[PDB]
Amino acid sequence: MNLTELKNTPVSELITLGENMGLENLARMRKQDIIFAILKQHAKSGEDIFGDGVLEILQDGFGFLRSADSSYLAGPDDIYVSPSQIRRFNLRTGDTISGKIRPPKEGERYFALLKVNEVNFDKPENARNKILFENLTPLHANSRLRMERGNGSTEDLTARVLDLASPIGRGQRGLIVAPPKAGKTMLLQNIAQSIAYNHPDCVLMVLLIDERPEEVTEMQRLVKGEVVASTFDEPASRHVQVAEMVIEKAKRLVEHKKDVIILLDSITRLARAYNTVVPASGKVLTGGVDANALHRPKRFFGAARNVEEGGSLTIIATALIDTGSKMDEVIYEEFKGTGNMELHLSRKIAEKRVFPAIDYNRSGTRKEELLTTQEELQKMWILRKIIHPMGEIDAMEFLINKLAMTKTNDDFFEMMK
Amino acid sequence: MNLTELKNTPVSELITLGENMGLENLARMRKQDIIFAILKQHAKSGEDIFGDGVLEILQDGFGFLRSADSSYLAGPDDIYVSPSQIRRFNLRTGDTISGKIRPPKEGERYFALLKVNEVNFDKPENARNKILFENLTPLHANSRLRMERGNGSTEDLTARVLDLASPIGRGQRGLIVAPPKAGKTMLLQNIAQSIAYNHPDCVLMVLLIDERPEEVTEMQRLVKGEVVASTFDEPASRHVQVAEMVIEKAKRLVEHKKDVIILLDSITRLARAYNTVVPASGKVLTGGVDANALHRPKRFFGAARNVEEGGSLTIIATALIDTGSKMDEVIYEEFKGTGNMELHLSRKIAEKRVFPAIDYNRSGTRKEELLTTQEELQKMWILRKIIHPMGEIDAMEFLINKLAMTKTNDDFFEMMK
Ligand SMILES: Nc1ncnc2c1ncn2[C@@H]1O[C@H](COP(=O)(O)OP(=O)(O)O)[C@@H](O)[C@H]1O
Ligand SMILES: Nc1ncnc2c1ncn2[C@@H]1O[C@H](COP(=O)(O)OP(=O)(O)O)[C@@H](O)[C@H]1O
Ligand code: BEF
Ligand code: BEF
Ligand SMILES: [Mg+2]
Ligand SMILES: [Mg+2]
Repeated sequence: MNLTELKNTPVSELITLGENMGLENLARMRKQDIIFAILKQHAKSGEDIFGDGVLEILQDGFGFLRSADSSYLAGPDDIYVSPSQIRRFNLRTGDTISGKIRPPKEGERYFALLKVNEVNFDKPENARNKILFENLTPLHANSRLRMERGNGSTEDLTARVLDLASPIGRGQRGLIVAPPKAGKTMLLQNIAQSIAYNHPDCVLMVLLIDERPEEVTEMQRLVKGEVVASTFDEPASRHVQVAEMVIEKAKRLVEHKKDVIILLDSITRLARAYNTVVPASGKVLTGGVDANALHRPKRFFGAARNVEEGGSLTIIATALIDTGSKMDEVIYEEFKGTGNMELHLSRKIAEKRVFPAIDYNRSGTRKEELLTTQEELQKMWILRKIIHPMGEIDAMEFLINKLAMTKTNDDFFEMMK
Repeated sequence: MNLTELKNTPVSELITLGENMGLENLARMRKQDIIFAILKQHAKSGEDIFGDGVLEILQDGFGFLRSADSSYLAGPDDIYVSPSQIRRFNLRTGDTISGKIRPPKEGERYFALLKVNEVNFDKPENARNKILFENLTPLHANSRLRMERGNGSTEDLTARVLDLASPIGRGQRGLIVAPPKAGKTMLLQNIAQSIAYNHPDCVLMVLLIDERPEEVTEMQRLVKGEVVASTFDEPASRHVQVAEMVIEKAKRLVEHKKDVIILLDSITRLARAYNTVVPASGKVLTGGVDANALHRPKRFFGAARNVEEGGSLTIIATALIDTGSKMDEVIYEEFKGTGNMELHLSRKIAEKRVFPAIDYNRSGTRKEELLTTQEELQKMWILRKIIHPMGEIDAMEFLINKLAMTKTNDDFFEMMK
């Protein structure tokens, strides 16, 4: 008796099971209400019920166990967590809790937690003694997260160009700067697919705030990982809540020496949401940005770091420029002094239908020698010195024509000499 | 005895009928008052009266049935809908209701609804069980909505250029960016005529907010569809109300697997109206735009989506640029990074009296391979690569001179090779 197991079951089988259990007509009923009635009827027989979810401690002291399939939205099937157990096990926002639950009695509206069985997918004896995320020693990117497929596919050209322009390692904090209508969607899809193919052990999390739902359901059915999104039909409060829950879960996972990867596509939208939810202080800067509005996105971005004791946190955010709004322009670069990695995309190259439209000149990675060998770094330096004199479109055409001849970049580097 | 039937009748015949029924002199009376008196006299004999309209639920709990011929304006002949029936049939704003009505008794001012016969042009048993619009899975444009006439007319050149620049499919969410005095009116007229000619099965709705009455009555007598407009003589409150009613009706139609097409021509004017009706919060951004003013137009724009279960919602809004106001430059923009189709028009080409004055270079459609075949996409790519080096005016002249030689674009593509 698990909550996620009943959530994954279809509607027809749940209706059939409820009709066999002998309850009210479930055809004219919601799936969540059907599951609730089935759990009630199964607990009336004396059997136990189990559930799971991410903890969201409220300001009063209690909390609930949000579900991932609903993008951490307030649902009727949330498991109530008393503050006594929180104080007894030192629980915090983001801790994954899995234990026995019971249906609400007369006068209650949510399931109660009796005994916790597993904390953060581990024993509670290992979670009671742990080092906080704020005390971990940061470090630079040491492990190399190669994005090249290696299967010789035609779509691998984007990953090869990305590796030649800006290699990505564990704990990297980069930025994907690109004007609208440049190809950010396809680039993010390719990055997510390459991450899921090359490094399936890492925890991939794609955050899409204030996006077109069709794109949400497309990304959810395309990438092999977790997708937490919030369409534009929701207020900025839900955006802030989702961002906080995601970053808290990422911190709790990193605290257990896990490799978390966050592919953010709405850093600008997140900053707009934070500027909308912040109370007015009577002081407005140039472009309509509050003085204390960028602090929360600043911390959300700076949360990414590489841990020496174990694990890492990678955050790749895509910033929006040339959107016609001065607020986004002020945000983007305020954040430019940030992202230890900038991958610029050119609109002029995208208009020529030359995919990918990557600005190789302005791209780059700091401390790239820690992720590449000596000969590889020398070859990349020679390639950059050869590409720099040529124009952007000409350099892109040259790179595409030279990478189409071979499958691996090593052969291209060997033929360049 | 139908309301719309009496509304379509002329004034002279209604006056004659009222004089034959033996009532007060109807020559010095309004047509609506004449219809009201005729309905009263016909109901005094014991016969039944029927009406219809779009439901507009008020904040208190009751509602009225607005009429389409009055642009959903508050009229004396609105049918009152009690909240009891709303609670009994789960009615919402936008549901088309058609049932028996009765004249108001002593102390009443509006017609009452006794029994509902048809809901959303369908049986109530099919409307009681339905999936909300917020739960439908979005998708990209799959079905091709070809705009080419095919009759070899001289006006078909605009549709041919539009198809070669940006093909339109079901569920598309585009933008027509053009400075003033460019030819937006003729272009919108041609688009509406091509939609009514090629795809007469789709529900066409043209929304004109804050425009001149002459243009309104011109569009109403030119296109073959529904025209809901609101001239500048009305406050922004009526603009917001009309936009809400139109989008709610569109959502209710899409919920019944219908293909709705909305040709918006005032996205900038709608954003200005929303910025005017929003209460001041003491925080003004660059250009005079409120922080929470663009949220409602953002949702109105993002409502457009393609449904996998059935139906679609297409919204083609025309944004205004270079109007001398910085608010529109932020308002029209901020919207640039939202849609997935931009059809730019050049003022320099319009000054040369070269119609249509379309910027073929900056135009385009994302995921265009889902609406065109392989050979068609290759021919469009070759045409774009040939047109790109030439200047805007030169490319437009070349395209016009090459399309004037033949009737179909297939012959042009075959002759280009
Ligand atoms: N690698 C690519 N190959 C082919 N087309 C692409 C590629 N990247 C982008 N595009 C085109 O650009 C359009 C928009 O790209 P997108 O990633 O949505 O840009 P952004 O996210 O910056 O708005 C897509 O619909 C696609 O047709
Ligand atoms: N396809 C066309 N053919 C001929 N003239 C046109 C065409 N499109 C626009 N025009 C001219 O431009 C004028 C204004 O066009 P309009 O569509 O009103 O531009 P906008 O809507 O951008 O203000 C029209 O009065 C018309 O004379
Ligand atoms: F319009 Be893109 F997604 F920035
Ligand atoms: F003056 Be146009 F209608 F933008
Ligand atoms: Mg995008
Ligand atoms: Mg116009």
